[PDB]
Amino acid sequence: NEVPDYHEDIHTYLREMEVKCKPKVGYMKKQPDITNSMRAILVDWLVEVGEEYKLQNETLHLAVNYIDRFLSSMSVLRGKLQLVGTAAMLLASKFEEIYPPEVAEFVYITDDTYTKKQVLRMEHLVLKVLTFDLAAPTVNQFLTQYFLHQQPANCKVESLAMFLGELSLIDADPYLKYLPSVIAGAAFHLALYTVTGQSWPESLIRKTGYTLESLKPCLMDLHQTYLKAPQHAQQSIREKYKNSKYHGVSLLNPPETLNL
Amino acid sequence: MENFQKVEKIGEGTYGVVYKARNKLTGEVVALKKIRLDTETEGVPSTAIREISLLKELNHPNIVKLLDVIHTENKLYLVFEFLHQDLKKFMDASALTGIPLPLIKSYLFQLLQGLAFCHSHRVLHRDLKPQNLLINTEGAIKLADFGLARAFGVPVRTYTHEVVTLWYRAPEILLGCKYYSTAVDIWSLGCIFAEMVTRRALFPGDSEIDQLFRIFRTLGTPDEVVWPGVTSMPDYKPSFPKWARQDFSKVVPPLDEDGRSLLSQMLHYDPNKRISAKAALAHPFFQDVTKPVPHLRL
Ligand SMILES: O=C1N=c2ccc3ncsc3c2=C1CNc1ccc(S(=O)(=O)Nc2ccccn2)cc1
Repeated sequence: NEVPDYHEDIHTYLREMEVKCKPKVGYMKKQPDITNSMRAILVDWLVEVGEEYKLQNETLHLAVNYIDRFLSSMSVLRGKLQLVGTAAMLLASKFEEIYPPEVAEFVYITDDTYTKKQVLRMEHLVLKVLTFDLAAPTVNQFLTQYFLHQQPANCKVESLAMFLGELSLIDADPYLKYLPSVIAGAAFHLALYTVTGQSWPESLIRKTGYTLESLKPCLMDLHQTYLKAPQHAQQSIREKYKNSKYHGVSLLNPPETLNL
Repeated sequence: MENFQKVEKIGEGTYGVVYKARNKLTGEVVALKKIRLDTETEGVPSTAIREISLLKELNHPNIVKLLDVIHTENKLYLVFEFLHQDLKKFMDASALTGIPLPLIKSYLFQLLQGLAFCHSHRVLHRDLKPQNLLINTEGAIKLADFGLARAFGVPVRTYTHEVVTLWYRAPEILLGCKYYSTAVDIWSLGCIFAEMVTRRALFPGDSEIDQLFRIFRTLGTPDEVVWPGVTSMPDYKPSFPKWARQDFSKVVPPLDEDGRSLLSQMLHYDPNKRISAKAALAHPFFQDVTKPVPHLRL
């Protein structure tokens, strides 16, 4: 880390791992009792939990992976979707945070609709279903790798790309069909364009093999998501990124066209 | 869990007790990591979640293998490949006679390979120390105990309350740096490397400050020139004594040039210029490396 040596290896590896630790593109369809919308409401709620407990954005991206992964093979009734979500968050925390919140805290933030006993059992069930493979590559990770390729670093472009990638977590509707390395590529260029009129850098095209053209589809989707962002049913993420910690980038007016 | 027969306790633990067990059906000897679980009322531990998860991704001849994970009601057992003893015990037996340089080289070599594998798979060990390194009678040494291990897909924030061992802790962590880096692991091997050579612990500090001062006293007190940013770091102080760097031929006399060379690059102050596992493996110090067998007492 913080040394150019393994950066290339690590990238190549996360690329392999994202294919393996990826969910079922169309699992929501085969899920009898839950819908994208219920999910979007769930992820948004997790976003708030993250803020409330000052958790990392990685901890949020992971939990989302755990959830999608779980739902890709387990039928869940809406009445339990939150218990699943809570445990997933609990796990992501134990894995990524320096010191996760106590179980009691996760039972609390759910308005005691669930027992501490339930949380702990759902945790085991998730661990069993996920077969302990929790170290999943996130969009947040790929941005990190791409950020080294800036010239120089623009802490506003980053906060924006983070904002866009964090927005994708919400709508499974169009996003489950893109690999994190792709969503990240989209989020990066789109941010780079808005803030500095610059595009997907040649260094990255070579490092990722992705051409601006190849990111076009996801890009179109993300740009479109960026545009309607203010009128979305879920707003927790936008409220999060107008803060001065992220340079209120959620307030930057998106381009109207991308000229692609 | 019924097909296993416990033989003896081979290691205490705050994370869990380790037993040498035997598979009653296959004959395979294994090491069982038993986890409290029933207690804590906080579900599955983090060290367990991280050790299992990260280790399942690391398949290398120099990293102890995780064979299985048996989780149930109140008991969670980690099944690991077993090895005769750790390096701490070995260094002790070797006190009088000492470890031959060809074996020290062999061991360093393999360690750097196992570690290089961890790092290129975005895993930081963070707790490299003699008792966490295992060896067998055929000349193999392996990284073990990935409890404090961390995946660094994104930089790993440093604990406020120090967890890692003290004697092998890198100076960055002592000076209060924000993130860890693969560098902290190389520093540890660097310390282990000297210890094998001198038969003595390189920086045996009593406290965090005593630890920092022993490092300076030997490698000289760092400055802005040697390590840009030092003076600015959180726990750095201007009142720190200004010691001078000592000649490595007085720190580790039994080592040749390539030896003193590698060791100095492994104990390089600024963690951006400290040699990487990957790079060390290509150091001339290893041009004649072999795989000697050690002489181990039961
Ligand atoms: O063989 C092992 N496989 C392991 C996998 C994971 C792990 N995590 C922590 S320790 C450990 C593993 C071991 C331990 N092996 C080992 C074998 C013998 C010795 S020793 O003979 O040097 N010391 C002993 C022996 C008996 C009682 C106390 N200490 C030390 C470690």
